[PDB]
Amino acid sequence: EGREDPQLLVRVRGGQLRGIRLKAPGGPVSAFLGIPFAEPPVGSRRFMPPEPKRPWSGVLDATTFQNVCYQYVDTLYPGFEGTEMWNPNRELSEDCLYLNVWTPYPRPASPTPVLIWIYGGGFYSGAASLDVYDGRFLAQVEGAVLVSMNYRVGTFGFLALPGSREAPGNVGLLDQRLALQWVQENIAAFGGDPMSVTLFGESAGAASVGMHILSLPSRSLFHRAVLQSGTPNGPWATVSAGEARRRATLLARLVGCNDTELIACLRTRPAQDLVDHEWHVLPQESIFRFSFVPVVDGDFLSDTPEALINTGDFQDLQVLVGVVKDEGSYFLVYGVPGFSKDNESLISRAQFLAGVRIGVPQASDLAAEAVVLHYTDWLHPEDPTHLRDAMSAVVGDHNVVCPVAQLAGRLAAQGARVYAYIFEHRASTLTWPLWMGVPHGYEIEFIFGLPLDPSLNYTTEERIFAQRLMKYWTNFARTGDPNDPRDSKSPQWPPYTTAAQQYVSLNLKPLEVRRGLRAQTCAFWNRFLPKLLSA
Ligand SMILES: *[C@@H]1O[C@H](CO)[C@@H](O)[C@H](O)[C@H]1NC(C)=O
Repeated sequence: EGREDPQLLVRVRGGQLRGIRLKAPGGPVSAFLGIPFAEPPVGSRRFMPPEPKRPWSGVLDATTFQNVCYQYVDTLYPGFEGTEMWNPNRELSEDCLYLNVWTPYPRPASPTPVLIWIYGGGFYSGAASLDVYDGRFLAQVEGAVLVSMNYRVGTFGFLALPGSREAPGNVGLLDQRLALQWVQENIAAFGGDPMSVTLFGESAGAASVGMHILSLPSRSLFHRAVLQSGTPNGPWATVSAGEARRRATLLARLVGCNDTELIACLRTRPAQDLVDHEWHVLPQESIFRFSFVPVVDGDFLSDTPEALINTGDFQDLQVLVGVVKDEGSYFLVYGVPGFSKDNESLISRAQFLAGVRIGVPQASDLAAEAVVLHYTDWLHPEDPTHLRDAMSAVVGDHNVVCPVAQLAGRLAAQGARVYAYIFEHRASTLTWPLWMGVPHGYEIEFIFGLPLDPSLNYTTEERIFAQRLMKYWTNFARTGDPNDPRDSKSPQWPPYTTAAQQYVSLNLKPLEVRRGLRAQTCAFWNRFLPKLLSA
């Protein structure tokens, strides 16, 4: 050093970092990318909990994103922006436990509230380095310290022989926790305030946040929580220990493999082989189900998320939760016959009944027929447009909207402060067909302020809207209240309560307050359907 920018040199517990001055629309930001927070979980460490990164010597270069965690790469529509935007954008490697930090430039004078992002991707994919997770805008415009971490996905992250020592399960969650521990120790070096840490994440990221809420050792590592379109409760986010043992041993079989001896064999297999058989272990033909997810181990998760949210004390928790308008539409093109991005996907009644079996893969015959009876419009039981949209609603309600409703309700009744939204604006830049409405994942680019980047072709109202959303998120991070303390001209966002069940709509128009999160339909999923199983 000597000739470098004095603002880009920071020391953390493991050593010295050189970061990069990045250009945002309104000015420069400080970025520190690819900071290792753990020892590479490679070789004999595959399936194992992470061990903290051992200090390095010299100045670590922290100017580029690091490796993406080894993962299945989507090929449903080869070349299409709508799918490619979620695909890995750095080399795939099992050496992938690195995190990223964005701060104002120069770094702030007084300690600033910290936002930690946890990406989604079904627990089998994702990366903190995607364009949609770019922290530069929240750093520059709102003055936030933003952190995001890579965590292990798929088998490397979640394959479990529950009870064993060599594959205890949930290690992807432990990667996340270690990075939360890293923020507590080191964030003040960047001007971040470890006493004001908000977790936010979407889909499996949202479930991840919820699990930290429900896991006591994580509780002291953060203060507030945002869950976007996902929940630790519901049919996809967790598996029983039994079911995890079943899938782990079947995958072992498929690649040619006493728990110790089985795992030791699995550790000799190349990463890609594990990826190649990942999808072959699911009990039924299904959508919105993923092979290796968090396990109810009686350790990280002391009981089922359902049980923990029902009985927990959520005294001093502030939580922001919400959904997009059309949660289910996306998932339909990944294995319900009849559905495609390339046509209107108008379907027949038969195709609808088939889709319900695939979308509610755990339903008995009676339960499926109940789902079908509930979602059929009996004035027009054969109308293809309605059946198409009913199929989407079924998948969206079952996997996201009613899990969220359950979560908001239980948390509110047990002392938490809950704000609830539905996001209803479809990006003008969206490449998915119009029938998919406002699909799952497509609020993220707005929360992160991409529309602020003039080169991205968003409309002027979209720019203003993104700024509104950024204000909401960062106000909530600061105070546990999304509303502006000054701005009483703009309409208020009431807390969600069990008596009033209030939530807001997020679109180009000013906030509108609505009541009941799909209240009738969710009573079906959350109250009736379980009992059509206790029989
Ligand atoms: C749309 O595309 C899929 C796959 O090519 C096809 O099976 C489906 O029937 C199509 N819808 C119609 C009737 O155009």
